[PDB]
Amino acid sequence: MLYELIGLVRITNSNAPKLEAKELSSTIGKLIIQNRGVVRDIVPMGIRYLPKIMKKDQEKHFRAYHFLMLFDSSAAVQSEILRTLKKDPRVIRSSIVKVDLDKQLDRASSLHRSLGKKSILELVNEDYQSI
Amino acid sequence: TKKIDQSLSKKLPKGTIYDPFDFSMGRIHLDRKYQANKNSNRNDIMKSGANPLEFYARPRILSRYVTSTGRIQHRDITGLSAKNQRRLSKAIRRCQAIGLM
Amino acid sequence: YKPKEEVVKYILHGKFTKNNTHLTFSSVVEDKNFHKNKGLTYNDTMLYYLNLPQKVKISLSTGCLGFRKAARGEYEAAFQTSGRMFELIKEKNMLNKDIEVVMDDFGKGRAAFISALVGKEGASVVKKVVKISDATKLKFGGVRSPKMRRL
Amino acid sequence: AEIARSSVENAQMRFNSGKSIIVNKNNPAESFKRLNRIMFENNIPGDKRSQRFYMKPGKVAELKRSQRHRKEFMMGFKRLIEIVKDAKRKGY
Amino acid sequence: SGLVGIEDIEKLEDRREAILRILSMRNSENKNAIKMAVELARKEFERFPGDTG
Amino acid sequence: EKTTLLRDIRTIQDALSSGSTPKELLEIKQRYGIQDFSQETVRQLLQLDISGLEVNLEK
Amino acid sequence: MGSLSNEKFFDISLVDSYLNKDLKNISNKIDSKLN
Amino acid sequence: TLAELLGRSRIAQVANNHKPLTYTGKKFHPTHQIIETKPSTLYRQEWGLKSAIPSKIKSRYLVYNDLDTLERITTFEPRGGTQWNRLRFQEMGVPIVSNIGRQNPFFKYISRPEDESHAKLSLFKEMKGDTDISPAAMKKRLKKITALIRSFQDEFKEWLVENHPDELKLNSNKLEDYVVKFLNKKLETKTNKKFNTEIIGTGGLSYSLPGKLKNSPNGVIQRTVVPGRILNVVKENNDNKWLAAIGGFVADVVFFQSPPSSFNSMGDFIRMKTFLFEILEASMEKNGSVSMHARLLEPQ
RNA sequence: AUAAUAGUAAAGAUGAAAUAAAUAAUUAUAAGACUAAUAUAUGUGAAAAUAUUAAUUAAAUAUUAACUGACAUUGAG
Ligand SMILES: [K+]
Ligand SMILES: [K+]
Ligand SMILES: [K+]
Ligand SMILES: [K+]
Ligand SMILES: [Mg+2]
Ligand SMILES: [Mg+2]
Ligand SMILES: [Mg+2]
Ligand SMILES: [Mg+2]
Ligand SMILES: [Mg+2]
Ligand SMILES: [Mg+2]
Repeated sequence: MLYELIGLVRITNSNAPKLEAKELSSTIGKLIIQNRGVVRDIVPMGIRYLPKIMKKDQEKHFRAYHFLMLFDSSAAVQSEILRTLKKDPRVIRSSIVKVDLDKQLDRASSLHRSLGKKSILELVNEDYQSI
Repeated sequence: TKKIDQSLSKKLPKGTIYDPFDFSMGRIHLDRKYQANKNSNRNDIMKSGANPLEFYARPRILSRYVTSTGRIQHRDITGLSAKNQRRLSKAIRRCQAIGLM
Repeated sequence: YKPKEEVVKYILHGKFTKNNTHLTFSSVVEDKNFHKNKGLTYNDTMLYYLNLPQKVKISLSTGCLGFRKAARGEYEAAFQTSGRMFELIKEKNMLNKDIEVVMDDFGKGRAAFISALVGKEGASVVKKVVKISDATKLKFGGVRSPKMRRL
Repeated sequence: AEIARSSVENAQMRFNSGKSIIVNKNNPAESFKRLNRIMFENNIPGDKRSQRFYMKPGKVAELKRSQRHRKEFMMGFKRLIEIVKDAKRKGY
Repeated sequence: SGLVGIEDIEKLEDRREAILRILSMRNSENKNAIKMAVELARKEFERFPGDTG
Repeated sequence: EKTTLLRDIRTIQDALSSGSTPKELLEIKQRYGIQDFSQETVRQLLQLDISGLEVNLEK
Repeated sequence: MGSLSNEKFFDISLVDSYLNKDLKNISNKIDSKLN
Repeated sequence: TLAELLGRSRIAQVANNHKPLTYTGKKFHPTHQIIETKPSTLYRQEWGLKSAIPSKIKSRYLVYNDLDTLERITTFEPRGGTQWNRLRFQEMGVPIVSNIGRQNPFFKYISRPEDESHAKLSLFKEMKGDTDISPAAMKKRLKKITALIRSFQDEFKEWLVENHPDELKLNSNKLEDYVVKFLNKKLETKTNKKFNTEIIGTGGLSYSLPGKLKNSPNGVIQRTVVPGRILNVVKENNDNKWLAAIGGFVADVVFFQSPPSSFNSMGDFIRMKTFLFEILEASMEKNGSVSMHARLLEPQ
């Protein structure tokens, strides 16, 4: 099944804002590819201010690095990833939503589909045929 | 006084045709009565054919259909179809649960 | 490295219930040497300046002006209590920095406080008020309220 | 450091609630009128009153059904009055 | 019509591995497995090709 | 058999374009039974049933 | 174009012509014409 | 038969129109057909519609949408004022000219493919001119077309290897050109939007040909003087020209050097006074509007 | 509810009342229950019921093609 993970990583060090996010993406990506899974895309969303002050593991946060990770894995692996994300102190909020593949095998991230790009081929073919 | 409130004077656009009635107060009142946000459709993503549920990770677009406090606007105000209102409300509720809205 | 407590603004909070009106005047104190402390992260600094400590200066109710029992929740009791507050803010030399007004509920004293602040009684305080806001606390589901009264 | 000092203005107003008004130093009574409009457009006073006492779910449903009907009934009434006025203007 | 060379075989093997992981029955919903079972069962009982009723 | 179709079809198309005849090809001539290594032998190793169906349907 | 297309992302036409001796029976045909 | 007669009846001649009779947006041209009744018929409330128009109506011109409705009334507005705008334009004797120097749309000119060198610009305009098309009916232009275009694959798989084989073996820069031409050549026979709904030229506002001079008892008229009104007392924001109301049209007035002092004096009541203007040129835009340029002739 | 903080003398309740370093304010911690707007229970479900989010499993729609060939309806117990 195709899944779309949206994780809000903590920005502890203002000098290295994109450090825990890279370390976290590698940890999650390794779980997926080591359990028969495929990572289709990793779309960084940048540092954004949280809608409110949020708390996690007896800590407070006012900003986080947003990132999206579209990956293919089994239901059991997807639950394992979610369990690890709900326990990692780095992660402030994490959501995994299923992306239906009943009609087509290649679906882009919701962010891209919102912009009219329904498949990764459309995104790649707009970076080769026109770039 | 050489000044009039904007609400008491009509500014005729350029290139348009007019009648003598367009200088009357009736035109002012008639324009107020029939003043509807009909140009929203062309600027309303959710009235274009996109699925509102694909915007659950884009709080900026979703924030256009909630009040200042975050209350989802009734379909009477948004003017969306039943399906889009249903999908838009789900998107906003999902966005709130993820920690983005 | 040294406590440098300084006032940044004042908060005029009014709680307008059905039976009384409470008016609290507070100072948002900021230790201007907090960033000079050792072992302080960027998050702790930003978190300290996003919710600065507050100190209560004036606390008044309608019973402090002699209104008793049922008269405490009336329009006149709130109007006079608001005046006494606007006077005590000038008699304590607390009208130098900007004031933020926070209203909490919608009892009969809410419109008396507003009238006393947009009128002669609050012609000094209103000049310093920079932001007005509402802080009415609502519940999304939450605890079960008491049963409807059969009267 | 100063990085945490020069980025507190937006941060302070980035976590807004939507129930605040910047007072107009000229007409301070117009800002309180604006705040009241927000309260009424978010039904803050009505919601607070409706949360004072518990109402049974069946009664809540009945009240919601009746209110919707009255809202819809008024829209139908206004539609018919507009037709009357239009008909009168044209001499019907 | 020819006259970027060719892709390394390791890269073409990884494209195959991605396609076989995405299409693995062990990574899909249980309903897909049941759909395959229905086809298998139908073919063991059908009177002729196309007999479904 | 670690040997894969793609790799095997990449040796029958390089040996047929370079002239090399490593014993792997003889083995490949047994893995698939393709004794002769020509451009018209890889095309008959990769034939898909769908192609036959398309012609039966036209008839 | 189908089989005779220049797109990097082609369709099944190209793979069908290959296995149907069309992309080869046309390449020779074009080359024979050039001769 | 009765059906044949009905199709040719005067009511059938009026094209179906459901556009709002009360429109508060920008009006650039007439939207409804004006209906006129004679004085004798007006005396008997006869307009040639289904039902008698109420006697309160004293005008002899109206515009309508529906002959009858569920409210048992006719939907009409007793006004015919777009005709006076057209006749006032005729009295100003300013021919409409093309600012792009295009051929006159009212003459059957022998045109050539000079502009047809943009075959890929307009052949794809059929699928790309979908600014206001449904999200799925516009998507039906993708599969419906693909099948139609995919049915010409065999024809283009032989023509291209018989007319330009070199390009198929060298580069596709020219192949793409042969593709755009192929479809158009195979589409000119087809009928895709064979009827074009775009406004043709002036749209009927003026059928006057430029060139003629106006003879007058005081000699040939060299400059057309028309009374008008200044609407704003401050030039259009972001534009170096004010706005005038001349003959039912809003024009852009250019002043010689300075703005007359009556502007500051009058202020927002400037529209209460009538000035004399000179109509420099009149153009027609694609939206169907008329771009009238004037000049505030001031007594000197 | 508890603790801290300054700040005070009343607070709370009612038709009016009276029974049992506070109230209010700003922080921190804990617990249980509940689910604001959207919202029409529209819809869905056999009924009872069902409206904070996600996931897993199960079921549910229309048309077309092919197939079975009355295999249906109702239903005491
Ligand atoms: K229902
Ligand atoms: K039978
Ligand atoms: K039976
Ligand atoms: K029974
Ligand atoms: Mg009372
Ligand atoms: Mg009790
Ligand atoms: Mg307390
Ligand atoms: Mg709700
Ligand atoms: Mg129903
Ligand atoms: Mg039964």
